[PDB]
Amino acid sequence: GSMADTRRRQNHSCDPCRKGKRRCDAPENRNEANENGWVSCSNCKRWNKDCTFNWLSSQRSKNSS
DNA sequence: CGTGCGGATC
DNA sequence: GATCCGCACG
Ligand SMILES: [Zn+2]
Ligand SMILES: [Zn+2]
Repeated sequence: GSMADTRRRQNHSCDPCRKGKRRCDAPENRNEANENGWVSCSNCKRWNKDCTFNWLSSQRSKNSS
């Protein structure tokens, strides 16, 4: 496309991952993960951060554009 | 067992 | 703003 052949868009990372600059497991089903019992991707893990895709599911979902 | 950082390209 | 990616140390 344009920037899809270099990186990004593989599984969208956590809040702390975007700010820590790190890819991870917590995918588009991180929620369904908690459902099947998730915990914390490799990031939130090493830094006991906050594996979150919630504020996210409501952060990017809100507002227009 | 945590710790952070430069970049693709819009 | 977003996601991807590794790595070298104690
Ligand atoms: Zn993550
Ligand atoms: Zn996480």
